Amino acid sequence: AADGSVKLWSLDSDEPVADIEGHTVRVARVMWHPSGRFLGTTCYDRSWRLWDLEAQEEILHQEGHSMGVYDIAFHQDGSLAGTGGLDAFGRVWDLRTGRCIMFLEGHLKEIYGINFSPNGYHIATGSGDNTCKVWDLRQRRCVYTIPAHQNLVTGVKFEPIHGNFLLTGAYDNTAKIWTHPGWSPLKTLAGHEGKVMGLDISSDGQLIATCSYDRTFKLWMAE
Amino acid sequence: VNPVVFFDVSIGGQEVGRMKIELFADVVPKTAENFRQFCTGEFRKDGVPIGYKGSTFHRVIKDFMIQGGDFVNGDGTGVASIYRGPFADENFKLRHSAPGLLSMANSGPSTNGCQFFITCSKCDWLDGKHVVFGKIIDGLLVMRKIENVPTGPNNKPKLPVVISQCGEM
Amino acid sequence: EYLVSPITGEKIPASKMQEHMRIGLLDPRWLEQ
Amino acid sequence: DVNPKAYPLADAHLTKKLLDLVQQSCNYKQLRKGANEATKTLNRGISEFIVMAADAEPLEIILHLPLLCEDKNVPYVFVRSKQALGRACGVSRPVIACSVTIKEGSQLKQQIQSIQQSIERLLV
Amino acid sequence: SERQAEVLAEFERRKRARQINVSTDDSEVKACLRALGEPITLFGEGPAERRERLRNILSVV
Amino acid sequence: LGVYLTKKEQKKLRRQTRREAQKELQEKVRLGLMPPPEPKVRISNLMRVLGTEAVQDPTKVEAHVRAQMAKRQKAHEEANAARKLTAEQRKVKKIKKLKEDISQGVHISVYRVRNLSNPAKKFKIEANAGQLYLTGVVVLHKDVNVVVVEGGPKAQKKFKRLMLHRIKNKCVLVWEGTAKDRSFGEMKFKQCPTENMAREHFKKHGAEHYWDLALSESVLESTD
Repeated sequence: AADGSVKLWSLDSDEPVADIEGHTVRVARVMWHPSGRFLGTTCYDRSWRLWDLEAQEEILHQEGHSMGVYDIAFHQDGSLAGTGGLDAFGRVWDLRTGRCIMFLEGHLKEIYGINFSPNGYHIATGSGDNTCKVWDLRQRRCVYTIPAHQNLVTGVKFEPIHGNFLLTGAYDNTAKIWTHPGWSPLKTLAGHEGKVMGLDISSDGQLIATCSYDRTFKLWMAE
Repeated sequence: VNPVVFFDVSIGGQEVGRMKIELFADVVPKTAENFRQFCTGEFRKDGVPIGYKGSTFHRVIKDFMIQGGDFVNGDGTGVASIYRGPFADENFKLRHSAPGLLSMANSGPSTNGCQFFITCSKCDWLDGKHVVFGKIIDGLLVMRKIENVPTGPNNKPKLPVVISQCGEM
Repeated sequence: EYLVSPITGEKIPASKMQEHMRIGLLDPRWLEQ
Repeated sequence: DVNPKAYPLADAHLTKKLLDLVQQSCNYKQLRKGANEATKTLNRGISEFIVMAADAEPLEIILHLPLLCEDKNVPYVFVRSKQALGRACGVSRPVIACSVTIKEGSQLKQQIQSIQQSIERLLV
Repeated sequence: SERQAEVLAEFERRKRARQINVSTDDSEVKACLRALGEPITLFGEGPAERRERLRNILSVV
Repeated sequence: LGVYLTKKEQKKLRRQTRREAQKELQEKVRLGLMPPPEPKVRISNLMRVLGTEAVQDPTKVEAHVRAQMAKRQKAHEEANAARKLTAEQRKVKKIKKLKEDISQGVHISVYRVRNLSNPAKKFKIEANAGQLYLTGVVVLHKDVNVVVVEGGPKAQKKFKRLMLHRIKNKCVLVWEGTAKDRSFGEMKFKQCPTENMAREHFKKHGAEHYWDLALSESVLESTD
């Protein structure tokens, strides 16, 4: 929530099982590790915290950004994690060494949507400057820039199986399915009465649910 | 810090200078508050800054004392303070064994008013009867010239020695 | 905070702004009256 | 910072344009002052955006304005000072909530859209 | 005549006084008066009288 | 930031300043610095102030009154012209040269026109780009006019209304965002009959996505 507390809830109880405290700023993002033990929390306190299930302690309070950390994106293997700050900077830290590797500089506004590719080499960072920079971890440079919409891109997430397509959702009431490599807006997800705040793809790739600012959920089913 | 006051002495129409008398608010907070209220004043009687401004010294005994500051009667019988009448003494820890000390002149116990007396010498008999409101940090020459003024019957000065201006420094 | 004065051309604290405008244009003929 | 409740709080660069546009709308008889009049404009569907301060004493007396703005689909933004908002409203007394109202044929329309776009960018 | 000179001097002193910026904070006025040596209060003067006295002092000084 | 004094406060300030100036004049006249003011006489006022002397020498009185009227007009006219001198320098160089403060971010708008065969519209677009100091380029191809304009926010807001409402086959802004620095030079024209020649020219400044977006929009328009 925006109060700084993390609530671990179960699939049966309506009450949160674990109350992870230790943050006073607004907790922006909270994403579990692909292993399942670690959980990275990024808040507006210009740092990012790491927790655990069997420990429930501060593992790594890694600072470094000039502004608050808006979104965090770990790799598919769990070796690296790309944290995005609110000062148009993105640092790819190592989960096994504890040092910065890649600096994702080039954006203008704050980065809101960042997600690593499941192939293990690409990283797509969406900022509020109506652009989306897809860089390569092997080439160590910005491969492409994707002007997906005209508003602040708040959602960037490819397919979790292979990442053949990337869904970019901004505050311009539309989402574009620019292929993660192809970068082609194959289809524009219209019909949203408000700003598209969040979106996610299914594990199989047949349904795409995108939250909006009109308090409704819109699915994308094939016909 | 202790509050510091200032009063310009005008004897016979001639200004003899200003006398800086700092009141000891640690040993006498009530006397220092009364001197600060009588120095400038905001509203004392129907919205009028009544105080020691424009008053005169009614008694001048050479090398003994310079008593005055009576704004009610002008002869030393006036009694006025910020506590709506006479107040008790603050403490007996201050002594008049040094010249320049300004004490609250009174006619007895718990009768200290607006009348103040500058001691021109060391008075051992005045210790315990009156509390010292403060000490003159500057302007001792004007106090020595006002104590050496000619005095008529009952130590009344023949020349008008009044305070032209008074305030806080 | 600090604000520029629209009446004096000087920088003043933000907390004193209301009183600064209230008494920065106290008409001197009020004092005369 | 001072008030975590100030989610819609604008920065120094934006608050200058907010206050300048509020003053301009006041010059055009296009501004309503106070939380009650902002609520009335939101109910009437005449306000195109709502500004408020982040230093109200309870802060809950203008906290229904974000909910009513979401209900009526009207942008809202917070500023860090009630006194400056009141001065921009042309009122000596502090104002903690001001409304800018729709007018037919107004010449402030383009600035209204620009400020609404910036306000929407601030949110989320 | 020196009378004309002193009248003109007083007039230009007042004219400069009309254009001197003086802080409206009573604490800062008292601090400035303490720095420049003149007493804080004179014959039961009010805060506005204190401001006028500070303005006059800054004009002469 | 700055503060805005209210209308009553403005009235008080103006009244105090006027009274200060009036008292200045009155004390100048009191001490003999300035001559005492003469009565202000107009034509309708001539028989009230100069009535007794306008029967003896009527035309001399008329000439004196009209000279006073002209001198009052001479001062006002000179004053307005004197202040007007400020614009003489503060005009096309200080009252029309703003540039919208484009230093930290350049708003870029990419429009894709279907039919741009008219040279008058291209000349008007070049004049609007040169007058508003907005950089950019225009690439022509078979039913594709990709016009990229990077400039200030006010120039972009003017060009969005000029191209969509003041100029007429349809024009649609394909990408409206900001960038770090500038990529294109001055406003020039370039015709490319092949898509590869336009894509190689757009990739020289790092803006190859604008041609790929314009090709994809045309493919999506021709598919449906």
